[PDB]
Amino acid sequence: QLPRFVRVNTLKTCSDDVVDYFKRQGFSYQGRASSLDDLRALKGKHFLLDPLMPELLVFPAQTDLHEHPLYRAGHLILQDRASCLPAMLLDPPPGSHVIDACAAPGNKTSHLAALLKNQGKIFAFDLDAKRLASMATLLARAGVSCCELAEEDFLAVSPSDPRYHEVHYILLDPSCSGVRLHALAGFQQRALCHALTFPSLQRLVYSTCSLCQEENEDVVRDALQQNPGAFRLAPALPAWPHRGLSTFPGAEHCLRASPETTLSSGFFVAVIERV
Ligand SMILES: C[S@@+](CC[C@H](N)C(=O)[O-])C[C@H]1O[C@@H](n2cnc3c(N)ncnc32)[C@H](O)[C@@H]1O
Repeated sequence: QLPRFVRVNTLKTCSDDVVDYFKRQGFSYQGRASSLDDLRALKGKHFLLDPLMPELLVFPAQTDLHEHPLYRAGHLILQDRASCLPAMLLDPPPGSHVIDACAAPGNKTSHLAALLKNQGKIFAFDLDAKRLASMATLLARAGVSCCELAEEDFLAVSPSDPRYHEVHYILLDPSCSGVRLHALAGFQQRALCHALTFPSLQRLVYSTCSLCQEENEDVVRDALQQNPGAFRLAPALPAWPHRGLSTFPGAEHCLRASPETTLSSGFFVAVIERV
């Protein structure tokens, strides 16, 4: 199956320290991968850094770290390779205000917090109590202190609420396919259009783990047609070769992902910026 991807949580440690710990357990550090073939070749107790994703270590498919001392300590966060894209691309600076619109169980929220260096605010929302409970555990384990978490419908969050007036960055990572399809795409469109109405918004990242154009390029296309000229697609990570389907002008600025092409979950990401 796929290699195991583990994000070094910079809130609590650094890559040098994690590497040294694993070395002392008899793992052999291979540096940074030159290519995906390097990751595909991973075996035994070799490990390396992802060829593109900062702070992302990669281990052979048959290694479990859920019980590792560094997992307990919140030094490692087990996060699919493509799941690391949205916060990295959003790139909010320390001190900024961010909304994580569909946040639980908090993997991307924890990544945002690391990028913020726990400075600023992440207003996170979700409706699922069980996933919210998992999120509380993850956030605390990872040492996140900048998140205000609410059990709320994102569509009920008012863009004119004074609490969100300095929000410049939004991460929108809504539920997606699995043939529940038209309803899912409906929520995705509603949520994206809603997010784009936030008064001070500068950059938004939209992501799914779907392969379906209806949930991906079509949603972005339709949202951009809401207020033509207000927002544009930004040209995301050129070194990532799997792009959005060429279904509208600029769509190739989005990213796609799959086990076979990118050693990750099926995934889609669009970087949307204010004009
Ligand atoms: C793909 S998961 C998000 C994963 C999360 N971003 C992470 O990185 O771990 C989608 C989430 O959307 C939540 N959700 C569904 N409808 C919502 C709504 N109306 N408002 C806020 N969250 C919602 C679901 O409960 C689910 O937790």
